[PDB]
Amino acid sequence: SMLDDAKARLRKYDIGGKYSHLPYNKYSVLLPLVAKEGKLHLLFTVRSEKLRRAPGEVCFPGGKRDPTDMDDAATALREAQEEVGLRPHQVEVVCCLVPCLIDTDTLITPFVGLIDHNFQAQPNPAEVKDVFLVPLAYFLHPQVHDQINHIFEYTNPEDGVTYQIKGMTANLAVLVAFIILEKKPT
Ligand SMILES: O[C@H]1C[C@H](c2ccccc2)[C@H]2C[C@@H]3CNC[C@]31N2
Repeated sequence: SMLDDAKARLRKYDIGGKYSHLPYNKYSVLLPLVAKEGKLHLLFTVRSEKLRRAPGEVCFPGGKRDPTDMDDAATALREAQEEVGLRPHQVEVVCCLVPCLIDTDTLITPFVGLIDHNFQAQPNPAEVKDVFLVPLAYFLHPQVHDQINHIFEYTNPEDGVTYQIKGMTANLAVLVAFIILEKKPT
């Protein structure tokens, strides 16, 4: 099936815990895959304007590891719960993608999660101003804008609202799209 196909593809890129013990400042993100109308979508947040770190940007759910987290996956799930109300039984963490190095002293670990069909996001307004879905296929033929430096623009056909997606967030979205959708019969 579509969801089993996705999982089996994603597993071939799983690095596991290989890089998880290194002495970095640690941050995790969740890449939430949602099935809707026969197709895969990714879920994104718009960060609250009132935050000190990264106000108003399009990001995946995530945040800084804390002493309670058993591992880097736990960080990603804790933060998704706090931001959009995603509960543990509503998500299956399928793999850990390549981590991103930043600022010489920081390591960001991405996990891909399959989201239960009865989940409905409850944006927490102290953390997140908006939550929206983008079809995974979009990231193979995106609408690109040069700020000269590449930014994606996505317009939701439901309401005509446009979102800007860039940086690490846009890089990871393209990666997941290639993994899952490259070389498939139609
Ligand atoms: O997901 C975090 C991770 C990064 C970070 C986190 C902490 C310190 C430096 C850099 C930067 C890039 C990402 C884009 N949206 C938000 C975001 N911010």
